[PDB]
Amino acid sequence: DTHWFHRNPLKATAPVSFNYYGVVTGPSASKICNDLRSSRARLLELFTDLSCNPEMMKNAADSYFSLLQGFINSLDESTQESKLRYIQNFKWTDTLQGQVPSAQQDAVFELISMGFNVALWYTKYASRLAGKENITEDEAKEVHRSLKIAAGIFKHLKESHLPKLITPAEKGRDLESRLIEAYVIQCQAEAQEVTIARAIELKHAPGLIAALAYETANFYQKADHTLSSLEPAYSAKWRKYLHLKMCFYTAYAYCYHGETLLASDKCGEAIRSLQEAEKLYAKAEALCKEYGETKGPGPTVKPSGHLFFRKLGNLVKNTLEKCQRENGFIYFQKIPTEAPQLELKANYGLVEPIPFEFPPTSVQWTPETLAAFDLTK
Amino acid sequence: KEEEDDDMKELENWAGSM
Repeated sequence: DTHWFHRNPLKATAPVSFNYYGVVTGPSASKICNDLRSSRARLLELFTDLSCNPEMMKNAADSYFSLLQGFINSLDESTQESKLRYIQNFKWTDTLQGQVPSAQQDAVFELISMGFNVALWYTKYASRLAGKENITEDEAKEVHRSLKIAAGIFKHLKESHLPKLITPAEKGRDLESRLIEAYVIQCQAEAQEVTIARAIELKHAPGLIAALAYETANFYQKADHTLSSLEPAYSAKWRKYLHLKMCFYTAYAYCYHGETLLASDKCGEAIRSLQEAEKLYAKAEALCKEYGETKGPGPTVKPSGHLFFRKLGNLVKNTLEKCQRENGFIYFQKIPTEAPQLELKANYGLVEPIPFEFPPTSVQWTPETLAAFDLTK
Repeated sequence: KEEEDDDMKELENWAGSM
């Protein structure tokens, strides 16, 4: 009833003053600068605040993004852009890059970078809930929702905003297309993990569970692959997590697939399926150790005992023994040589990311207030 | 047989809530 989600560190940024000195001339332009500065500061604080919930994040985030949106969007022409886009330099670290910062003087860069941190916050809020031994039903649902929210933010950043950046991200950086895509995919896989647990707890047909498990594994595999063109040094830890989870959930698939075969009086085949489940599980059991010995971003962990990791282990043995027992007095069936092949159905959509858009430009931005800027120095 | 389909809904509703 608990999950373990590897998390990379949050991004950090230089505090930004929004002080333009002689540029800004007027009470109104000054006020909007203070409101930007303070809304940003409050938002940044929430990322590390333990009392923060999804409501506060959205509330603080909207407050900032709506003000920040005045540096990006035109007030009238949808084909134009704020004259203020380049007024302010923003500086950010990157998820795989440690403390090595990167900077752009582009307000669009800030919007994507901060939004990316908002998305990560949601994945970290989810993973914190997923680790509570006492996690309740509502908390699990929130884990699922939060990951879907995160998926949608990352994706929105990628599709409609990333292409505005005049300096593309360097390989391995958070604002790059390939990396950001892996986060979307991982979120889906992680969120689908929660779904599977409910289906299992709720006693759903084994065909459904097996298929959902298999699709979950596939997502993890795609994420693993998506990152695979990165330098191995700083991706190695993360890819180990994804690959471990991939192997781990394939075992889940073989396990529940065995039930389907056994229920069909194909018990010989069922036994063979469970044997493959043991293998996949052992591979996962090996990979989860390498992760613990592999250096890279985030705290060190040694995945074996998670209530999730051990349950599949008990399920596999009991499900395997059940099959062979049936085989010994009932079926008397041969154990096939080759592992069974997996269905690969189309998407079930249970994993659809919740669409995200930034809020509209704050109504504090008016042509008069905007007029109180630049003036040319 | 057909049970698998019936169940599929119960998840869609659980997930399609929030």
